[PDB]
Amino acid sequence: MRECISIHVGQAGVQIGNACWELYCLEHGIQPDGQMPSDKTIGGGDDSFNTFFSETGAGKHVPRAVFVDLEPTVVDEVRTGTYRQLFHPEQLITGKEDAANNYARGHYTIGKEIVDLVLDRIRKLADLCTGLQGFLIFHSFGGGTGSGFASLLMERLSVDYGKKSKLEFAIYPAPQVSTAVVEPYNSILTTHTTLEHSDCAFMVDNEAIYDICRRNLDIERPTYTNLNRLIGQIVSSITASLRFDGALNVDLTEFQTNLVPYPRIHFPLATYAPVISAEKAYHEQLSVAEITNACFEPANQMVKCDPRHGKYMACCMLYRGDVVPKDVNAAIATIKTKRTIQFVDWCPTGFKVGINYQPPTVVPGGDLAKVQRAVCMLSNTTAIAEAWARLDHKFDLMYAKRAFVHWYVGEGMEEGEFSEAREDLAALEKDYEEVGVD
Amino acid sequence: MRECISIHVGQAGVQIGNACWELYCLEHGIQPDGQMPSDKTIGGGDDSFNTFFSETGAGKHVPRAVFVDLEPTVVDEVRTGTYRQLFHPEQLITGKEDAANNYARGHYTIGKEIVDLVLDRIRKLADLCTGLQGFLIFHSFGGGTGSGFASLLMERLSVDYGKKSKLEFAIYPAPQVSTAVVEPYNSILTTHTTLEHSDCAFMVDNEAIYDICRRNLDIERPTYTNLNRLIGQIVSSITASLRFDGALNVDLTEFQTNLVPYPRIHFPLATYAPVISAEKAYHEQLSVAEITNACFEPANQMVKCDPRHGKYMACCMLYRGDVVPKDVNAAIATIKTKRTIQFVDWCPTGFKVGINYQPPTVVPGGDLAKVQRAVCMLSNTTAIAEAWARLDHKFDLMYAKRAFVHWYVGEGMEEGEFSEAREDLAALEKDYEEVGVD
Amino acid sequence: KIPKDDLDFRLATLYNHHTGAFKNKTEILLHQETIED
Amino acid sequence: MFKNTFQSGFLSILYSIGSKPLQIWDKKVRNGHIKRITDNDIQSLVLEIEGTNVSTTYITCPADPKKTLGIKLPFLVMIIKNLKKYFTFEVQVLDDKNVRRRFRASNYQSTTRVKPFICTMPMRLDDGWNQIQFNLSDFTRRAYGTNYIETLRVQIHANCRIRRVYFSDRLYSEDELPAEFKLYL
Amino acid sequence: MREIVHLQAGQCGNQIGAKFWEVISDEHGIDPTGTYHGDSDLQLERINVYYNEATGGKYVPRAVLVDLEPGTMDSVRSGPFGQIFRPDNFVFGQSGAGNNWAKGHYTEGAELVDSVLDVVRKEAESCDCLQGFQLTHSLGGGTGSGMGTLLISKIREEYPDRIMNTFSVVPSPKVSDTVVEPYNATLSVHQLVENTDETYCIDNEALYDICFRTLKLTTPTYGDLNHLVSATMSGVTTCLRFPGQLNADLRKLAVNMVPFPRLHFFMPGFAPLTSRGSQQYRALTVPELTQQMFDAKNMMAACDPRHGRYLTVAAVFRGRMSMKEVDEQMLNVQNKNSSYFVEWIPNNVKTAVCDIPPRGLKMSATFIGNSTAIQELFKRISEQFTAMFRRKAFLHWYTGEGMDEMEFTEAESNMNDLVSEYQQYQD
Amino acid sequence: AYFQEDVPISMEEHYRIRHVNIYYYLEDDSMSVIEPVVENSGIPQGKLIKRQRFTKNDMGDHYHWKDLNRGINLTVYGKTFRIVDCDRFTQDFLESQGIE
Amino acid sequence: TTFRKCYERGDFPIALEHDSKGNKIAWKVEIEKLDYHHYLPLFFDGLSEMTFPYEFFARRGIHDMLEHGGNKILPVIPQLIIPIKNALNLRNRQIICVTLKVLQHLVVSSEMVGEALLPYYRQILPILNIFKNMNQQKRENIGDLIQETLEAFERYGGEDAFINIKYMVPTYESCLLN
Ligand SMILES: Nc1nc2c(ncn2[C@@H]2O[C@H](COP(=O)(O)OP(=O)(O)OP(=O)(O)O)[C@@H](O)[C@H]2O)c(=O)[nH]1
Ligand SMILES: Nc1nc2c(ncn2[C@@H]2O[C@H](COP(=O)(O)OP(=O)(O)OP(=O)(O)O)[C@@H](O)[C@H]2O)c(=O)[nH]1
Ligand SMILES: Nc1nc2c(ncn2[C@@H]2O[C@H](COP(=O)(O)OP(=O)(O)OP(=O)(O)O)[C@@H](O)[C@H]2O)c(=O)[nH]1
Repeated sequence: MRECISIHVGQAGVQIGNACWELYCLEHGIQPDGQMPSDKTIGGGDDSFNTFFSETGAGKHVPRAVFVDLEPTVVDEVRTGTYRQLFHPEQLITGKEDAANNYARGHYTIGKEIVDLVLDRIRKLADLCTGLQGFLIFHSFGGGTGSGFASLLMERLSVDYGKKSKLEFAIYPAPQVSTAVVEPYNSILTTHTTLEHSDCAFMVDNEAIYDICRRNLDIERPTYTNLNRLIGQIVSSITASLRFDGALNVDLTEFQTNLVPYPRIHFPLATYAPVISAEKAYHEQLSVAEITNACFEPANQMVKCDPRHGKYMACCMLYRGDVVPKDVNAAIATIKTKRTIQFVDWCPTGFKVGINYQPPTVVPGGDLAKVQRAVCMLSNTTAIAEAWARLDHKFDLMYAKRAFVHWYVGEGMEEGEFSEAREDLAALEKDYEEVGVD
Repeated sequence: MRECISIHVGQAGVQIGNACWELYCLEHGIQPDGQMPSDKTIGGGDDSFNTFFSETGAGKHVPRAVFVDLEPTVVDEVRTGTYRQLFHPEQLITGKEDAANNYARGHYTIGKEIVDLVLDRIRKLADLCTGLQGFLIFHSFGGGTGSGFASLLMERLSVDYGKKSKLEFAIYPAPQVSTAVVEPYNSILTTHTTLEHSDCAFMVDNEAIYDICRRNLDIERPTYTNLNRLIGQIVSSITASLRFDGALNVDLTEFQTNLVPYPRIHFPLATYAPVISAEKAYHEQLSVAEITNACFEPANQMVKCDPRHGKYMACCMLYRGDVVPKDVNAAIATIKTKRTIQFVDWCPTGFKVGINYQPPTVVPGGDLAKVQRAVCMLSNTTAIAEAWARLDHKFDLMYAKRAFVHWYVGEGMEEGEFSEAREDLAALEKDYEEVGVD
Repeated sequence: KIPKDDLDFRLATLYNHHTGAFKNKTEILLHQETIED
Repeated sequence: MFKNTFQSGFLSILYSIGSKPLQIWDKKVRNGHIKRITDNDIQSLVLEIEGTNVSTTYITCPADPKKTLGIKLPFLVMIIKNLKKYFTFEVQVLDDKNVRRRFRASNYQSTTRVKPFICTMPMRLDDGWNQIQFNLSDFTRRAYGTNYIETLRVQIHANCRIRRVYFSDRLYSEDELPAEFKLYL
Repeated sequence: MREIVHLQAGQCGNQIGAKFWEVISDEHGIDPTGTYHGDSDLQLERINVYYNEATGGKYVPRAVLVDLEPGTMDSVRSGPFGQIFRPDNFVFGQSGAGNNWAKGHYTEGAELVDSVLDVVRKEAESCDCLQGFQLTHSLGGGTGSGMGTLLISKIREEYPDRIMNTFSVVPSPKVSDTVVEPYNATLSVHQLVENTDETYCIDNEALYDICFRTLKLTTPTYGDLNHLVSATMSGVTTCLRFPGQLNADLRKLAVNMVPFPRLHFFMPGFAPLTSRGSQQYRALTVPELTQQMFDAKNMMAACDPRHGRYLTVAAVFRGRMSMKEVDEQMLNVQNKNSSYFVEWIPNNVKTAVCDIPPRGLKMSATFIGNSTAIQELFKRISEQFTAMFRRKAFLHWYTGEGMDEMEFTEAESNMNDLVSEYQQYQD
Repeated sequence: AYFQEDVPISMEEHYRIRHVNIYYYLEDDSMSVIEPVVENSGIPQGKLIKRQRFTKNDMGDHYHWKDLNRGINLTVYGKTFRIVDCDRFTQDFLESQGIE
Repeated sequence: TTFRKCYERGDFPIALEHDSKGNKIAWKVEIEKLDYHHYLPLFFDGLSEMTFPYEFFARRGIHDMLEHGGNKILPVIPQLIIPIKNALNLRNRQIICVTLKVLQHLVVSSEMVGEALLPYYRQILPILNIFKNMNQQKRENIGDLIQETLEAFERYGGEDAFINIKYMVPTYESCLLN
């Protein structure tokens, strides 16, 4: 049927998936123990959880995800957390050695002896699944462990199962903020390995995530708890089509077929319009028109790109809540008549609407507002090559002076593969401008 | 009717024996006193115990077995144990002298004056029995006293009673672990004497039994309390057909006929699929599919052999618990469709199924899981000859330099009997590949 | 290619049950060129 | 094997007059020796085959176990000197139903055991250059009640001193036996 | 039931047996008076292996003390447990030994063997069925060697079917004090190798080093050395008296230890030896037990097997362990030095597990081993014989006693044959 | 429990009363009736109704342990049975459940 | 076919006389002293053997032994059915033409033949029942040979052998009382 497997690689990616699964247990009312009240929902495992959890005759919801990490610290503490009894012990794939931010070390030194084990997980989940549309990979480009280890496995999962979808989600590196100077190295390594295998990769940047908090949410001191909450909402919204229904139901296959124009570039941008403080939601009003403007307001994007220096190709709006076609179709018609919104002339229509009647619920101990009309805005533009152009002039500097190379050639690598990445990016950008050229 | 007598030679074979009646008394609810509660099951000795115990009008369940031992150490403290009141005093056949690992010492020196007493026991047990399908011989190939003493008695019980079954179960010598270099001597002496008289012999090896303990049971430091439990549940499973019923009932006579293809070689291998820890089975699910994979998973075997180095002839599965034929026959059909599994072309069908609805139960103070679907897998393959191949290159080294022979010839043997076994063994291996040769 | 666990374990293990003794899972399941060799 | 050759008359497969006769005699040397000593009463080279264990070192035909023997003849005469040690040998043949079988003859044997594939026989005899007589057809019909067809492989163990190996179809007399077959002391 | 009768001979053995017996009483918890204070049921049951019963709950030791000098036996009679030893068992002579082997082997022994045999047969009929006997003595000790060699020979024909254990201490390699001591040794060992099956090899110099290594308290007493060695002999005897899945019979053990008859000389091995701070600085784990169990420094018997290779090794473990740790530890040491074993035999390890720990500690072990390191022992004695037989030093006494050079010829010849025998089997 | 039957022909009497024993499996609400086995009886003893769920009414309902008090008459595929009394744990559990 | 190689190996002493457009065979060792039990059914596998010149040996010996080995086939009958039955399954006209000619001499070879064959009727009659009419220069008509076999077989069969054929062959008529 309609189910998928979530993948969480990197101790960067571990809390957010935990937060996502924490969110998921709320909307289904999942108790931390792993069972409902005396109300009847258990069976062979077929209900709203059958797409996400595995609540077999044993009665325990088993989430369909595997958390893989190379350092035991964070994976053991969550193994001592609140929902650890729900979690499968060796689905929480632990490690004892780090990659030291090195893409190749986690790709060669240790990933070999671990990928077989994590593969044993993914194959053993395969039998219990029936349709298994695809996967939900959570990672990071500047992965101290997320970057390298995922690259090997996605290669392995690409070759064995090339008949299904693979969804990639990674924090895009902060453009002007660098927590690591080797981060440009492993990041570009991830890209050229993923361009020829990844199906749909979506990026996000933390700086603008904070910029939202003290603009409309009015939070000058949020935390990951807040940061993981909002991205957990993002994936919750896109997965609501699997969870509930609506006026029309859409699937990632339709997303894939309609969003990506051409091979290689499959990197659109997400955006959620009704992000607002409770008080601003209180004595104001929410409706399709203003959230349509807000979602199309350039500063509401969590990526440091202004669309007016690029052009639009695809734009998807996923309306979760109480909406009607009348105002939706009329409002978008006005948006098409808008002049500043510069779509490429190649696409007459670039709009994919998803309607879900279920209202987006709040989380206890949360900070969000109570949203009746929501929309997650998935879109791709040519204003994105700015980020890669930022990386290369960064990257071209260090490589010429070849800093830290003694580390990578020290543990067994050479420069030719680093050489390949530069024209691959040069190929990617020139495709971006060529498709930009009408 | 449907009953048997169990035999236990060697102090190795007695503590493991003690476990199963410690196990067997639970499922019948037998109190350590020797009687039921006020509930009525006593009579002329005819109920679920009639096949196992002898609870006459006196009301005391008398188990139908004899414990023979040559050293008063291990037999006395168990005579002061917990169920010793259940045990008939002189079926705890105690001894005053040991065999010093010497096969012939326990076969010639002292066995003469003791077996006649044991013969008195078996005939006085034979008269009370009604059908007495056969015997359950528990012993050890590396028997300091198990080896030699069994060999003479199994000869004598063969000559007087050659009309009924004799079931043999012994710990196979550890292939690379040797607690005694005398072991290859007495073991091969047993095999050459037993090959032409034993009806069905079964071997197990403790190393992989220990390996299982920290593989899936996750116990790095078990004891025989666990080990005797694991072998005890194996014999309990095979005897459940005598105890209870199901879709169909199967018996040792059909086991013998359908397992052994040709004379001499009557040495199949057992395996229990649902071997897992309590908390693993707690939040996971058991079904025929995965347990079929587990039972046919090569490392789940407690005998050190690679099946791909051999070829399958017979496979007997005994499903105890709540199952249906539909998935089972579908599951086994998929196994027949498997290509790596290489049965010999001689046998089109090699599957012996026994279905019992009763779930396997847990033991007080136990370590096992909560099994609803269990199967005991009895199979024979040609990948076993390497074990005797291991022993002969082990044995041939010693014999040329004739180590320890002064001990044997010191108390009354010669060279010929030792010569016999090697071509008897050489016959065994040479028979193994020719049947393997299609 | 490969359908399921039992074949997954069996086709690529590099573990001789007769030779392998007191080994661990990682040591038990060991694949080939599937990973890199 | 060399069934294309004529089974008529004798079939002398081993004979020590040859400089290198070991072509089809595959030897498994194991804590023993392969030596060619001269004699006293027949004053000729013989095949000294000894070892600490009988099963360790043994000579066999064929040299390659994959290939058969292919011999019709139901009799055989072996030239051997009683070396006062543990000599044994075996023959694997084929009967009518095409079930293969071995005939293991051993000197030390205290009994005679029949297994549907292997028959164990005792050998007791005198000293010196004693001789060998066996009717293959006889043993098949006596033991398994079957009809003899073909030799497939013969294996000779250690503790022995061989001069010649040859088969025969009948109980050939010493008369037609040539001078080298008319062994002289 | 199967019992053992002990023999205490030689003036060192007089101090040996006293410490050995008192350890047993303290281990079993009997007061010095002899009235056992019932504290352990298991020790109550398996005490009849060595002790018989007297009235009033007094446990009579089944041992024999023999000597010539009244003062030593009076001293041990005045010891903390002299009351538990029997005046019946105090057999002796009216002569001073002269520390002379021949006098204790031909002259003084002649009129004393009759009594001691009439003695030992009395306890022999007192007990039911012996495994055999053990004798505490020394090979370089004059009275003990003279008596024992006589006794072991006579009791050979008496009961050639029993466990014929012998316990002797090797004199100090650097100084033998007694200078005719090698003469006594070759005469003893000639019959010993003919008349022993088991022989423990112990040397004092290693013990002095062991004090320098682990005891670290400068000035022991010889009783402390008695304390150490008596603990060692006790460990091998713990198998018989204690339950637990370990096969205790020395015949169960000796056949595993003796591939060929001429292997009679065996070396002890002991488990944790602890210094002043390490009683609370030690993590008592089987790995560090096995590590220290197999230490060339933990060796105490004669000298380092580093010179040669390992024929047979047998470790008995006492305490609360499991078969799995010793199993992997055995694989570790097997994989540690595989080549340092002999290719003659692999899997040369024999392990026993006594589940009943000692009194004072939980994890413990005793090791009995056979390596190719005895060649040094009888080669160091070899040149001494040749050097002094070169000029018949101290020989007129033995001729006066009635001995001559002829016996010495085969005595060394027997020893020389053993040199090649150990040499050829390994090299 | 107990049950009666009537002799149609024989020498001796007009009716036969026979004692039985009722067993309610608490785990799955299966039931079994085992008559005690008696010698010189002239009747085959053993198991009367094998382990199964006893259909209460015609829809397919089963006799559930809520509806079992003392002295209750119940029909099991023909023969109507009568409850006599209980055993130690039964009343304790049933009064723990609460049946007066 | 095992028999074909048996005298490719060469143990049967048979020769032949020489010719251009016909057939005739000779011998080396007298059959009457050689064997009628160990060599009889083996050579009948030669009837199942159809390969030149090995086929030439087949029919010659089978007929030739009949005129020279009359009252010795009696205790060998059960073994002789197998080479016949295999030839029946062979499903080829020329082979079947050969068989019936052979069986014609076989049935009338000596006494007791059909009387001894009484247990062994239902192993040959079925496949001949199905041949009845599936089809003088060279005796080619298979159907004619079929009725010829049945007629001589029933008159020599006895009393119920005829109705046994009638039970097997529903077309079957009699050659005795109609
Ligand atoms: N996805 C995610 N990223 C975070 C989080 N907190 C900080 N980050 C950023 O993500 C980066 C983590 O990357 P890595 O350090 O390579 O993570 P890793 O590969 O799992 O290995 P480690 O070095 O052990 O963390 C940091 O540089 C942060 O800038 C978080 O909670 N989730
Ligand atoms: N069956 C069994 N075997 C054990 C147990 N514990 C250890 N073993 C192994 O089983 C073997 C025991 O065999 P033997 O020593 O010949 O036993 P025996 O013939 O009765 O004579 P003994 O030497 O007195 O034990 C040992 O070598 C151990 O490796 C146990 O609890 N049960
Ligand atoms: N008791 C005791 N004996 C020691 C000690 N150190 C070395 N020994 C030796 O142990 C040996 C054995 O004693 P015995 O066998 O009784 O000696 P012996 O038969 O009386 O003849 P001698 O060797 O001259 O004493 C003696 O020869 C001593 O030299 C010690 O500290 N105490």
